[PDB]
Amino acid sequence: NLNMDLLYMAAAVMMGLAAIGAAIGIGILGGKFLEGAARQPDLIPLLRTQFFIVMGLVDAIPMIAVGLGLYVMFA
Amino acid sequence: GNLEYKHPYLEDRDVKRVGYLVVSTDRGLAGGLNINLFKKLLAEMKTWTDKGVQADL
Repeated sequence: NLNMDLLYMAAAVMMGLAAIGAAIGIGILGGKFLEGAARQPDLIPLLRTQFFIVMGLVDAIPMIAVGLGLYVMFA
Repeated sequence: GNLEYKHPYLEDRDVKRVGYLVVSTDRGLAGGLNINLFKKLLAEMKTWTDKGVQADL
């Protein structure tokens, strides 16, 4: 019965969008961090604490969509 | 700074030819000012050329 399969499918698309959203977002943010380190290697521990202030916000909305993706997997 | 580069004028190399800019008067009556300077130049210009270095002026 199609009810079961299309719930499986709805998680899989929702999961792929959340995977792309996170992976690209922190890739971009991490690239500017590595430019800063190559330009300015004295500050890299300071920049490291900045990069992680920002990184958690990029992850926050994609992780919600993973939470619904895993609930639609589970139920 | 940390943003240090390589440039021909900043890099260090062994002398195989040497150059001098030299300043002198256009007018006499200055006493020995020119001659004392030229004597000091002649000593160092001799010292490098004994190392086989062609001097240039």
